[PDB]
Amino acid sequence: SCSLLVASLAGAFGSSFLYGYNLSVVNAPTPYIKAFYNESWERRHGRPIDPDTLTLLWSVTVSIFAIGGLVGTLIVKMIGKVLGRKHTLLANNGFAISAALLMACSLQAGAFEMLIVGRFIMGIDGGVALSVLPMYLSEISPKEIRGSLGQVTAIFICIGVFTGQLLGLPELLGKESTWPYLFGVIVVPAVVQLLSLPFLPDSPRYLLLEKHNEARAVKAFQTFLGKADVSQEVEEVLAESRVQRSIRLVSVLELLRAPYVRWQVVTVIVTMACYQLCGLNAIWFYTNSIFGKAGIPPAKIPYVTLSTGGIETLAAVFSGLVIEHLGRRPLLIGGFGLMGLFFGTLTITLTLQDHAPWVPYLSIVGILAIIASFCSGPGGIPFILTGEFFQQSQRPAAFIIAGTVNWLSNFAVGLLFPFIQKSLDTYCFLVFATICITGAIYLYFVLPETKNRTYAEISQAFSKRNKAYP
Repeated sequence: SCSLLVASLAGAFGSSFLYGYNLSVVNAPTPYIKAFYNESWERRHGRPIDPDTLTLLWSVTVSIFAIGGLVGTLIVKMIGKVLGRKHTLLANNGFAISAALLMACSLQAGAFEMLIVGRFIMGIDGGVALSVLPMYLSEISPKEIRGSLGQVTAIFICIGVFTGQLLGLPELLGKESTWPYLFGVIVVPAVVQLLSLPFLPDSPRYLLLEKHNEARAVKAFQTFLGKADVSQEVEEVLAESRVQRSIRLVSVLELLRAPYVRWQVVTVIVTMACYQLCGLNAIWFYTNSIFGKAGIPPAKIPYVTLSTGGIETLAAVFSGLVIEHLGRRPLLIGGFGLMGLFFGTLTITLTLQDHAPWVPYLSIVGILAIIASFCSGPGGIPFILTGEFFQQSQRPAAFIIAGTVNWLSNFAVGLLFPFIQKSLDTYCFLVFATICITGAIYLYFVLPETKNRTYAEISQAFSKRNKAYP
């Protein structure tokens, strides 16, 4: 199906690419903006910026993109009752172009507030992007390609971190006189998506249930599937809709107060909190800050930075092989278990850092070992667990609690990491060592095996500890 390849590639290039891109495009123009932050504050109410609030303003610039994602996730529930899937992504790109023009024109306008507002509005684009695209590919693709398409959304996030770090080199787009043109190229994925996507048909499942366009649904289904015999595919959608409309939707507040699923909710929350508080996002936001403090002499940091994002892209195509052939529960304790170990081997490298010239180069290897552990393990399991503990009437009320901690914790790593770098000095990764160790320890005792098990056995394992037998 040639029409499916263009829809999947251009759909991820405009929205899922830009989430990965804006995770890593912030690290490389870091010494330029904090020089521009001081200049704009000096060409204003005039005192030099004290060193505490320069990093506080910079941490706000880094971490307010997470608040935009938190704001953006709540918006999709409002759009979902008024707009489609293709039309949402097209309308979502209004945030992408508007925020890209705000950050790229921050230096030309001479005001640094547009950079903070620009980061927040791009976060709204990213939060909507990660809440529509996993729903978008599932409806337009057959049931036997759904599992592999979870990789594809994750794959283009990896390339965005690669591209954002690749564009941050001094050779291409990362100079002092050039740095506003780093956020200005966010327009190009938005423009490319804005042309190809509206030509493609809408999501067939949305227009079937809500728009009542069975005649249009057949034409829409045949484009993505490439087959004439579609009658079995349509009748399955109405077969799912009669069950979906019959069940009573569980509200968000009822799920927290329900004693039957008490231990499943905290299992989702702690895993999702440790998914961000493990500190992988702290690597992307401040990679040159870590390598600058890890004994590495300068003028090669932008290329060592390029290695951190490079391994994740190659490890993401190995991730599905790891998911398929080993299990689900050994990966989660194994994932944060290797993180806490290699955070310790990270900590021992910057602690001495001066006993031999090859000691700082081990701190490189200690970081790709952390990144390879993420992609193989916790990279896509918290998203796939949350839809497995909970039933169909509880899944949209479960992803929202998984959604909000996924951005509040992400905002916590973004703001607090520069401050714990200043106090702990080398030992700043020992805090992140404790989170993954506590994450692996907690999931050792609470999490049961979730591969090839029905919902009844998953609930049965929690019923031993929940004590609220149905």
